[PDB]
Formats: sequence, C-alpha cells, structure tokens
Amino acid sequence: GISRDSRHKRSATGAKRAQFRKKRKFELGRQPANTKIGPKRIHSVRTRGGNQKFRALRVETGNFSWGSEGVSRKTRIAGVVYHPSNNELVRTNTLTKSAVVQIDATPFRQWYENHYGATLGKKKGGAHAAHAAEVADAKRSRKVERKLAARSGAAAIESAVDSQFGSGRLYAVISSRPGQSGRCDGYILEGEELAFYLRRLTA
Amino acid sequence: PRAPRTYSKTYSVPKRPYESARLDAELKLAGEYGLKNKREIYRIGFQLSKIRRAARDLLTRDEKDPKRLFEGNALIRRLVRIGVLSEDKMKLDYVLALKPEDFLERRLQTQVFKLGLARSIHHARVLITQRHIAVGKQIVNIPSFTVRLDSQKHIDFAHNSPYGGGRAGRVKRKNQGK
Amino acid sequence: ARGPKKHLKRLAAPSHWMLDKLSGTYAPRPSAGPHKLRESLPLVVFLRNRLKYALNGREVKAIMMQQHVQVDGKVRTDTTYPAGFMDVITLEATNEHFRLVYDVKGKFAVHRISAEEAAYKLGKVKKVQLGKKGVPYVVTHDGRTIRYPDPLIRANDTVKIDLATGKIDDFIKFDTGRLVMVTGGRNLGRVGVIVHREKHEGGFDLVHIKDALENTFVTRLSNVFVIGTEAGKPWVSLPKGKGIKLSISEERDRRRAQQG
RNA sequence: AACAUGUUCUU
RNA sequence: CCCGUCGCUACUACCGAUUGAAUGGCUUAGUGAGGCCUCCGGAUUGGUUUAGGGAACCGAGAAGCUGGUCAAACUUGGUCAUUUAGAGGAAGUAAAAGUCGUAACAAGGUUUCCGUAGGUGAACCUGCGGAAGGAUCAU
RNA sequence: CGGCACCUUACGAGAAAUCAAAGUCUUUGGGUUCUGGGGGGAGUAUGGUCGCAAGGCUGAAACUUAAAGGAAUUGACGGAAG
RNA sequence: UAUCUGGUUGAUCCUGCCAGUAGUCAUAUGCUUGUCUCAAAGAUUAAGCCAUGCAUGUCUAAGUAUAAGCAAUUUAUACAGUGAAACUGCGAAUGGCUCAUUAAAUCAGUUAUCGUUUAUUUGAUAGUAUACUUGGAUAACCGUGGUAAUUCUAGAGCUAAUACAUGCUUAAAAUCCCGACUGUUUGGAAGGGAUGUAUUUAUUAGAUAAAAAUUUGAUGAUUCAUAAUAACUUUUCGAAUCGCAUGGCCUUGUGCUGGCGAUGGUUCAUUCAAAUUUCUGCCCUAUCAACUUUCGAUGGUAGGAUAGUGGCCUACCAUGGUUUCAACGGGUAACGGGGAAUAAGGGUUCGAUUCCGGAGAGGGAGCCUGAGAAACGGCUACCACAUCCAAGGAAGGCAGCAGGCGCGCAAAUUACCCAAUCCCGACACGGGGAGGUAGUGACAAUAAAUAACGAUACAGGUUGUAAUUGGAAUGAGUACAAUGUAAAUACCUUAACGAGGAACAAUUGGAGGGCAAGUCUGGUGCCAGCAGCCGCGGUAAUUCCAGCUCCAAAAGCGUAUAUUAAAGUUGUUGCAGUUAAAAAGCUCGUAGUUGAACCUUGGGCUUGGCUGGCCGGUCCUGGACCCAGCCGAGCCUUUCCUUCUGGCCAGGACUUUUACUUUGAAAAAAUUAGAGUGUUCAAAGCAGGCCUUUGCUCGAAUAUAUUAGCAUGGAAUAAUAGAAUAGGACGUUAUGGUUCU
RNA sequence: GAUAAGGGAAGUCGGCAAAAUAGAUCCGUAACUUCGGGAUAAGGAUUGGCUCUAAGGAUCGG
Ligand SMILES: CN[C@@H]1[C@@H](O)[C@@H](O[C@@H]2[C@@H](O)[C@H](O[C@H]3O[C@H]([C@@H](C)O)[C@@H](O)[C@H](O)[C@H]3N)[C@@H](N)C[C@H]2N)OC[C@]1(C)O
Ligand SMILES: CN[C@@H]1[C@@H](O)[C@@H](O[C@@H]2[C@@H](O)[C@H](O[C@H]3O[C@H]([C@@H](C)O)[C@@H](O)[C@H](O)[C@H]3N)[C@@H](N)C[C@H]2N)OC[C@]1(C)O
Repeated sequence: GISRDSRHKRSATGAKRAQFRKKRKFELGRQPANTKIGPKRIHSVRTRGGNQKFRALRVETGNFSWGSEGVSRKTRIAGVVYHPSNNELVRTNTLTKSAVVQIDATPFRQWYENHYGATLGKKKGGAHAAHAAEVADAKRSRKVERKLAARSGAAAIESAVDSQFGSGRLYAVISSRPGQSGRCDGYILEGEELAFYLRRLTA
Repeated sequence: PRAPRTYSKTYSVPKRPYESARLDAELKLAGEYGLKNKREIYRIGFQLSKIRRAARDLLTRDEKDPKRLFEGNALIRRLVRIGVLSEDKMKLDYVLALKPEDFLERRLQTQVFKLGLARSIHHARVLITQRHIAVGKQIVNIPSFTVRLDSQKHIDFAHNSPYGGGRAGRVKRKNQGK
Repeated sequence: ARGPKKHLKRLAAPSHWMLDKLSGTYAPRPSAGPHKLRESLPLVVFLRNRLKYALNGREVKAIMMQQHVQVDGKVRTDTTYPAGFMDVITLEATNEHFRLVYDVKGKFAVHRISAEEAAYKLGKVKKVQLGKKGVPYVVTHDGRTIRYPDPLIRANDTVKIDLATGKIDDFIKFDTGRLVMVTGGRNLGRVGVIVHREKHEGGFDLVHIKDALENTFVTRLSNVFVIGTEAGKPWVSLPKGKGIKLSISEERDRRRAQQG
C-alpha cells in the first residue's frame, strides 16, 4: 500500500535506483483522517506491536487551556479560521495540529466569574450591562469575599483576549493530533502569537 | 549442515618428470628400503620439506625467542623421539642435514628386516602385510608405521602368530594331516 | 528475516563452550533470560559437557524435570537456561555446588563450592534512576532489579545479593585499588587489581589494571567486574589458578615438572 | 641500344 | 627470391530495397481486477429496557452504495537492447605443381621509400615536396 | 659564459650496428607526459566527430597463422667498382 | 627449489611469440579398477515444467468432558480414572532450499537510537476512595439434507470455559477545590466533590562560581527520568480461573481462617529481536560528459502518515543537489563476506555451495492474522501454465525430501528412523525428509595386496647371481557367532572354508628431440596414418600400421576446457620505445603528478636497566667496584615541555590544523600457520591418561586480523596558521569606564 | 441537399465523389538536411456552468 521507504526515491547524486525488495509491512503508511467538525465518530487502528491509535473522523468538543490562568475546560469547537500549511483545510474546516480555531468562550467565562467575581466582555450594551450589574451584585459570603480579595490585584487580563469575549468565541490553536490520538485539544491564543494571527486574519 | 572435515595431501610430484639423476636416486632409495612406489619417496620429501621450511624459518630467527625456542624444541623432540635424530643432535641445525635415507629407516619393514625377523626386506613387507608382526602389545599391519625408540625394543611375532605361538595355518592344516 | 531465530548452528555457538565440531549440525540455543546469549552458559552445556552427569540431552531433560537442578537457589527446568557470570548452581541430590567463574584460559571452569558459599553472589550496577512513585532502583548485570538501594551507590559498583530473599547484603564503591576480574576482551578470565581509569567523554572509558605478578594491562571499562575491596581478598572462591596467565612455555615446563 | 622467364617436394 | 590482377573451391565477416522479422527491458496515454480506508445502507439480531394492546428508542449488524488509495493486468504508441531472413554488392583468409606480365631484393637493369594528386588489365606509372633506411660520411 | 657541430677513447652501455649518451640501469627509485606487448585481418568495419570535398581524428571483432622481424658472419650472385 | 627446455638461420647473437613442464576443494570425458578410513554430489544450460507420497503440529495432576467411548466399584448422586471429538491457548514469521534480481545496492569492519516497536525469558511491580461468585451464545453431539465433485456446508434440538460481555468484595490517617453559617484584621466550621494507574493537552520542580551590609537522581549533552497543577477520554486494568494436600483456632457455625503451586495482569527493567543509521571500502566500460529538477530533484516552514526520524507524502516557498578525485549511463557468462587455488617477495585468479548477512518462492501486485510476515507447504486479483467436470462448477504452485520430463559436457533412492544434534507445543510422554542411518557414489583426500623363503647342478668374483624342486605363510571372497545399531549394514573380532600358470593372470600412456625408453622383424609406399611444437611417411620408416623388448606413473593413468606458476611476455617492486612493436609535426595550457635552501644546535652534571668479559664468587648460575656497549630518565646551560584550584591526583579555563610512524582496546566460529594426542600409522579429532579404583586427573594452547574507525607515545620527513595600512603580544594583585551574572 | 445495420475500396482506369481531421492550452515529435529547415511531423491530454483563490498596476502624501 502506501509506503514510507526511501528506496523509491532518487539518490542525492540524482541516480534512479533499482528495485531491491518487495514492499515491507514495517514501512507502511495509511490514509489521513481529515478530521471534520461534527458528531463524534472515532475509529480505532491496530498498529505495530499490538498498539492502538484513534482516527478522529469527526469531533465536537476539545479540551482547551488558558495558559496564563492555569486552567483548562472542555469547551466546543466552532470552526477553523486559519491553517499555516493549506487554506484548503480552513475552507473546509479540517482539524489538524496548529489549526487556528474558534472555541466556545462560555466555560472560561464561568470560571473567570466564579474564581474571581469580575466579568469579561466589557461591552456596554443592554444585555452586557444587565449581566455586569447582575454579576457585580451577586450574593457572596464573607469568607468567599475575602478569598476573592486574596485573588484580587491580578484580576484584569490582556486587552486582546477579553475583547473577544464579547462574541463568546475565542481564538485557539490545536495542539493535539486528532488523526493519531482521537483528541482535538489546544490552548487559547495569547500575546505575540495572538497579534500575529490577528494580523494574518484581518489583514 | 554439519561442519566440514579437514583433510590434506601428503606428497607432491616433481616439476620435472624425467631427470636421470633424480630418477636413479629414487630407484636407489626404493631398492634400499623395499618401497612400493615413488610416492613413498615423495611423502618423505614433502614432510621433510615442510619441516625444513618451518625449521629454516626458525633458524633464521634469534635464539631465546619464545616462538623460536618453543617451536624449534618441539620439532627437535618430535624428531629425536621417532629415531630420526639421535641423542647428541638436539641443536635444530642438524635437522637440515637430514636425508630421505633417514626417515626410511624407521619403517616397520626396515626394522623387521634389520633384527632378523625376515630373510629379506621383501619378506619383511609380506610378513607385515600378512599379519605376523607385533609392536609391543599392538599388532601393526602398516609397513610405513614409524617406530619410535620406545617401540624399538617391543617388536616381535604376534602373540597369536603362526610364527609366535598358535595354530599354524591353512597350508599346514591341509598338508600335514596327510 | 520475518522473525526471531530459534536455532543456533554449532559453528555459530560461542567458542567458550568447547563444543566439538562433528557431533551434529546444531548447538543449544540459550533461552532469553538474565544474561546475554553470547556471554552466558546454558545449563545443558554445564550439566552435560562439563560434569558428564548426563550422556545426552534427553537425560538432561530427565534430570531437570525432577527438581534436581537449581540456579541461584531457585529451581529451573529450562534446559537452555542462560546461566552467566556469578550464577550459583546448586545440586542437592548430588550434594554439590558450583559457581560460574571465568578461568584464566578464558572459559567457565568447573568450580566446586560449598553449601554455605552457594548462597550469595555479586552484581555490577548498570545504572541508577527513579522509577514510578519516585522509588530508586539499581539494575545489575544479571537483570535483577533491587528497589531502595544505598543512596550512595552508582554505576560500575558490585553488590552482594542473597540467593534466597533477593536482598542486598553489602557492596563496593568503584575507585582505584579494587580487586577486579575482566568480563570480556582478550584479558578474559584473568584476575587483576585496579591501577588507574582514564575518562573519555562520548567514547569508551579505559581502565589500567595489574595482576599479582607485575603486569599492567588495559581493558574496556565495560569489561571490569569488581570482585573485592583490596588485593588478595575476593568475595567468592577462585578456581585452580587464581586467575594469573601463564605462557605456553611456562605451562609446558610445569607439565613436565609435575609429571616427573 | 635491347636482355622476360625457370612445376612440387626432400634426402 | 619474389609482386598484383585473373581462373577453381572452402570458410569468416561487412554493406543491402524489404517504413524486413523475432525476442527481452523501460515508458507516455487509454482502460482497469482486487484489497485497504471512507461513506451511506440496513437482510438479520439482542433489548439502552418500557410500554395494555405492546408504542417509543438503545445496541450488534451481512449484502450492497459514494469517494479515495495502492495498483496487478490489457491495448495503443514510443524508445532501448539482443538475435536473425535477404536479391545483389564489396572485402579478407586458406587451399603441391592453372593464366598474364615482372613491381621489389644487385645501380634489380628508370635507386628505393613517405605524403598528396591524377592515370592505368595487373603488379604499377607520372607530377610536386620530403627521407636515406643510398649507389656519395670526401675535392 | 651560451650555441651548431666534430675527433679520439671506451671507464660504462648495448643483440650488434654503434652510443658523451643510447653512460651514472638485477649494486634495479631525481620529476613528469606519451606510446608498444608474435605475424596478419586492419588503421579495415561500425558508431561518433571535424571538413565544401579530398579526407582528418577516434576505432573494433570474427577469422587466420609458426613465425614475421633486428643486427651481424661466411659464401654465392650483381645489366656495381678496382 | 627465487630453475627453465624445443622451434625462424648454411652458421650466429637477439626480439618475440608458439610449444613443452607442474598445480587446481576444477569440471567433463576415455580406459582401467582388489582392500580400508574419510567424503563432494541437477550450481553452471532452463528462478524451466512437474505424476505420486511425505516435509507442522501440539495435554499437563493444575483451561473447557453425559463420547448414548473404555475399566472397576470407589476417601466421590455434581464430576473425579483412562481416553476420541471439539472449544480455547500456543506454534506454524523457525527451519530447509535457491542465487533470479541486485554495483554505494547488498555486504565487511566500525558507529548511532538524547529517533523507535518488541510475544517470550528473567527481575520487579497495583488496598484508590449477586460477591457463598452475573449474564447469554456456539462448537463438539443426536437428528433431516443438498451438490458429479473439494479439508463445501445448510436448516433443527441441546450444552461448557482461562472463549464473549459484564460487574462488587477495602484498609489507615492526609492533601486539595467549592463552600450555606460564623469568628471578626482575617479563624473555625456543616455539606459536596478528586485521590490509583492508563489517555491527550497546557502550565510549573527538575537548582549547586567561591564572603557583606533548606531537601533534590542520571548523562558529554536534553524539553531526561521522576514529580505537581488544571482539565480530557465512545475508560485501559487494580484476578467472577485451575490442581493436589487438607492444617490451625474455637465465640462449634457445611464457621474464622491458611500450604505448595497452575494460569493470568499494568508499568518499568532485562533478554531474545527488529527497524532505521555514521565513517571508509566494490569488477569492465568515454563507440557513456554532463546528470537531477514536469509528476520531489536539493533545502526551509507547517501539517499528514509511521512504531518512530526523514520529501516518507501534502501545501506554500527558495533554486538548489552530483560530476574528469569519472557523476550519470551501459555490461556483468555479479548475491556480498568468512574464505579457495597458485604462491621467493610483490602479485594473479576463483568464491552458486557446510558459517554469517541479503533476497525469492511461476510472474506482478494487494492484504488478513498475529509481538513479529507484505508469509506463499496463508488469503485475494490479474497474467502464464496447468488438473477434474455429469459443462452448473471446483481445485493448484517441489528454488523442502525423494522421484519424473526437459535441458544439456555436466550431477545419486519415489529406502529406514527419531537413537544422537537441536527445535516446537498445553508438553518428562507428541511431532520434526530439520536432522540422523543406509542405496548410488574412481568429485577430491588418508593408509595400502597383486607375493615370499629355501636346494640341485649350474654361473660368476666372502654373495649378486640364470632356470625348477619343495616346505610353508597369507588376505581378496564366502560363512558359524558376538559386536556394532533405533533395527540393521559395513569396519573391527572369529568357528568351518578360500592359491603354482598361487588363470585370485594391472592398467594407462610412451620408446627421433624437448623427454626416460630400440635404428629389431613384416606391411604400406607423400597413400593410409602419426604429429601439443620441430617434424615422420615418395620401396632398408628407430616416429604410421603390427609382433618382441624397454621406459614412466600405477589402483590409477590419459584427453578436453578454464585458471595459476613458468611470464621481468602487464613490469609498484620490475619490462620495452635509434634500427626488432612503440616518442604526439610543433609549441601553449587546465585538471593530475611533482617542486631549492633556511628556524635548538652543541656542551655539562646526576642516574635506572641489561650486554660482554675483569673481579669470578662455576654450578647453566649468583653480589658491591672498574671498564666499556646498547635502551632509557632528570636537572643546568637565554630554554621549550598548557594552566588554576584544592594542598604527586582530580575537578575547572583555555588549545592552528594535517599526513606519517609507535603502542593498545576490540575485533564469531570454521579455514590458515602452530604447542599437547601411538585416531595401531596418517589424513584427522579435540581428545585422553592414571594399581585399576566407585575415584583422581592436565586440557580444549598461541599468533596471524587491521584498509577504515577508536585510544595513545614521537615531533625527523612533507604540508598548514601566525605581527606589515599592526585591527599584534603581555600587564599577574596596571588604571579608568560600560554591561551581565 | 441529407441519413443509413454489418462490412470497409471488394467499386473504379484511378478513392472520382463523399467522409474523416480541424480553434485554443499543455505534452510529445523521426529519417533526412544546403543546419535555415523538415514541424501543426507523427502522436496524446484538456475545454461547459457556477462559487472562490492568487498574480501582474496608476496618482498623491516625509
Ligand atoms: C576492379 N578493381 C579491382 C579491385 O576491385 C580489387 O580487386 C579485387 C581483388 O583484390 C580480389 O582479390 C582477392 O581475392 C582473390 C581470390 C583469388 O582469392 C585473390 O587475388 C586475393 O585473395 C585477394 N586480392 C577479388 N576477389 C575481387 C576484386 N574486385 O583490386 C584490384 C583491382 C583491379 O583494382
Ligand atoms: C604472388 N601474387 C599472387 C598471384 O601470383 C597469384 O598466384 C597464383 C596462386 O594463387 C595459385 O595458387 C593458389 O591456387 C591453387 C589452385 C587452386 O590453383 C592452390 O592449390 C594454392 O594453394 C593457391 N595458393 C598458383 N597455382 C598460381 C599462382 N600464380 O595469386 C594471387 C596473388 C596472391 O596476387
């Protein structure tokens, strides 16, 4: 089938090599998963040594990390907005490693509000102001108020990340390999990398 | 499969087939030791030749040399033991003087002839072949069987020989009765 | 070649087994086990070609099927068990004990030992590192693993192990002045004492040694088996010769002298 | 001035 | 002593119309078995298990279907290599005593030879320049 | 000092003729390029290449054969000389 | 044994080849062939085609037994013994065969995995926050069958597990997050969660340059090991299994308990493997000089795929990569190597083939299973062959063993057996054409019969004598018996036999030279024939055809082809080039090869060893002293010979690069050289020898390997670098300034 | 002026007449040669619609 041998290629001098042996099973390849966004379907692959791989054919949700805050939650993936290696993966929403994706920003919002007491979005419309007034006037016992005070000072976050919380979708980078592990995991874009990808996107 | 068995040859024919001098000398040796053919002369030439190649190389080395001393002394002792060399000639330089007339003395054909067991050396050969000879307590039927000094004393008629005590043989058992 | 070889040709068997050429096509193939294939002596060789306790391999099978034969005290029935360096072989039915030790000529001599002696062995430290749950262990040259060793032990060190509980009795630090015994190379079977060690980063470290008779001989570090703490005191019994090489003329002189 | 040629094979 | 043409015979190789022939390899293009992956499908089957008659909704799932992927093989064309038929043509070699002359070896009866160019049954002859390996180491 | 040569010798070289190099080479090594490997077939055939052409350069094989060849010696012969 | 001889001429000296000569574990062939030990054997042409039979199976007390199988009544009315079938597990990826493909490929030595997978083995190693033990399938089996036919199977009825899927039995204290109330300058607290180990991602430990105003592993080196936090997962597994003994405790309940074990299980280690991988090294060819890059060629970034690295593949981008130091292309009557033949030395030639590595199973490709195969005594498909058929269909792969056809110069029996060697399996027991034993076997190798001894008159100068007179001896072979052996055979041992023409009858080539041995007789008459070469033969042939004699080797001798020496006729050692073959018509010129001399030489002092003699001291050998000789060290001479710390070793800071040579580590057996051994000798083998034992015993040496790589001493020879617009060297504890840690 | 099963020049003096080919892009292209050619040699592949992506500019303002 698909093969990874180096014998079928030309030498560095440019000579066309002669056939040495028939194809060997220890040098096979297989078909790309071409993971998509949809209801979960994961197929096992029996590999060498009796080990197992997982071809994520379709995935709904991934475990994403807010690196600075030291917390990660099992959000859900909206779409693919940028791929460094091929615009055909973004145009068809194909999930591989290093794909720039938008995830649901909601669970990180809940964690922010529960572990701090402040809110994000910062937009001053009707629903945004209503939710802000609700959050600022929540019911907090004195010990939880003091532990949140011990969590104060560093409450504010970088202006680029929280600005996007108006839309309920953040920007992330896939760090797992869905075709190899069956997981579609990543981390929130932050700082210099975030500015780079925003520059690439808005353009 | 199973490992090969090592083997070799024990003679080498001369490069010149028709040399009158060499041919005459070989016939003289054959007559003086009652040999079957020239290959027996060839075998002595061959073995003495490899002895002299090794021993020449040793003599080309220095004394006290472990290669030299060890191999030369081993060769000297293996030569003295068989009766090719004598008692006063353990030097490694007398071996070069050795001659095909030497190695041919030690054969059981010659030894049986020399100590009265046979009327002629041809008789000695036909006695050894016809199994009437004994070396110590081992009966020997090979004419080229080399006798050391230890078995020089121990050559006699076979313990069960017609000539060494026992039923005589067919011609006797068919003629004496009548 | 599609998979693991299960036969060993006779000519491909290690020479230090002294296997005669013309017996047959094949040789015992030592099983996977504690020692390397090449640097071990399978039990069938030990119990047939050395002790002559058996006329053939079928009788070797019969002998070991009756719980007679033991390695490191434990009972083994694998006819091709890779017994190796420092292994202790117990034979209670015969009331006899052995220890595989390199005679100076380069082989495994038939080294008889006592029952009190046949209850321990020695082990070189391959490496020291932390396992799961942070528990430290050291790996020995016989595939034994021991947890919780002395926090000072490092690689190239010899440890004493009891053959019953698998516990470590006492050990040795690797430094200049230690009695050792070469594990490979041309200097096989000979017993020396450390003189100096030269450290080549990225390469193979070199160690300088000296026999009881004054002879300086160098060897790869990976062939050095510490056997004692000082000169003259091994932690096991030594074969007939005490591991000192004698030249061929010397041995010939001794043979003539002994025989008269 | 002219002047071409000499069967085969040896002892 | 000896040269070439010519005559009889035998053997070897070469050129040669036949867009000759045959065999083996590589290859464009066209078609393409089959497996594997994927996609739906849903003969059949047990119930995530529950319903007065059983109505939902769980699981397992064969044939087949979609799209890929690896790609045998066939046709066509191309190219490479190796054998090989062939009217006729032009050589070479061999083979006691065939024909024609006598070119060379003597100043070989025109000294011989080299390069080049013409001519001629054949050896060869002639022109121009060269060599002595000359028939002159010299006036 | 450089050059074109010559005469004698032969230590030396060589099969000899001869050679001041053709010496300093079995007592075999200063540096370096090119060429040959019995006689023919044959500098032919074929492919390539240069040339207007004539040709030049590169360049086989099958097959055939016991010599061909070099230098000198004695004779013989010469439309050679004395 | 470092060797030559015949042939050009009337004669000579040369060049030069032809011929002769000897070897070949090198093949065929002719003739001949008594004995023993050892032994290759359808590679060469056709990796051509194959009838038939066999070559892979496997059960212990410890997985599953209502054989309606066998035995008997027994510590067993759930079974318990033996033992078919079948399920389950394991093996079938080893072995054996072959050499077609293959020329930086394979392979060899040498590396790397801080770049991966690994059944098994052996070590370890998990108390994780209905349980007197859960379900439902099917085989085996009885029963109806269908097809011409295959190791084809369908309906129906049972029934099991270490098969399949499910599921609890549980410690101890402790940490963390959330936290209704509550104390009140910041405490307590009810109640909820996570605790293991696997999986994925992200983020933090993983430190160790020396004094002022705390614990921490390894490496040459890491993002290593290990640990923590937050989360994640079509939830991995933290035992619903089995045999024999049945003990101890009573709070006497079919009570609580507990001995050797079988099997299994996560992770790590190890072992057996694998897959990649560094450096150097291959035969002929230019009538192959440019090659590679469309469609990956060289590289970069990102991904996908893999067990994992990597253009392995994709997307975008850059325009690179190899080459006269021979790339690329073509040939190979090319698998590589260990090795083999010949060998003064240097070389030449060969290696299908007993060991190692690779590759293949008619050709191609694609897969399943499994730890491991791109497996062919596995599947699928095509091509080519090919079997059966009732014409609808079915079944194949001898380059396994033996055997057939074909091919050719060219190669053996359809035999016996697991007894040795080892391999596999659940296994002490089963299986093994692997392997071992016989048949065929002048491939090669070792030893070695075809005769001998006496007497008459003879013959002769003390025996060496030409014939025929006798007594004996013997194994070639046939055969009582044992041995040998799995059973045999054969050898070895041995009753009765077994020689005068001992007819129990030796052959193959020769007799001009080279080259050893005739000018004897007939035949022919340049014919027939011989002759490697020169030649013989035309009516007196030492050469043909024949008879006699002789020569050489002999159980072996001759022929053909190839190759080695001879060949200094391939020449590095080591050829030749005026005329024998052969200096380019002549200069220029790049690659290549090769290139003048020169830089620490001398001198002195102290001292180790081993060489000869003087002491001589002699038991071959022994000590201080003198003499000299060789191999060495250390100091001093303007003085090289790294440099600090602790304080002659052991941790830091720096080093101009090479060639060459020394020494060493390591380098598979077999083969080679070589030490020990009455295999009766020997070739061989690695054994064997001892007062005769209930034991004792030396062994299974040693060198050779080294082009490349690694470590190491030396500094001649031959290179390389340096300070010239000074951008140079030193300032140790020079001085000042700017940065870091 | 058209079309025609199967065959495909057997028709005819003769393929007369008709048919077949045809634009463009990419690939590939022999002998021979006056070196200019031969050449569109020969012989292959692609081509619609729609929705997108990329490249190639001008003028002002330090
Ligand atoms: C018409 N010209 C011719 C030319 O063609 C050639 O002639 C050859 C001639 O040499 C050949 O001759 C060849 O063969 C013959 C044959 C008897 O063996 C012999 O003479 C000789 O071996 C050889 N030369 C001949 N066979 C053909 C002619 N055309 O040479 C001679 C010539 C006269 O110039
Ligand atoms: C010397 N030149 C000669 C020329 O003279 C000629 O010679 C022939 C020669 O060939 C003839 O000879 C030839 O032919 C005869 C026979 C077939 O006739 C053969 O037996 C003989 O072997 C063969 N050489 C000979 N018989 C006469 C000469 N003149 O042959 C041609 C030639 C070679 O050019």
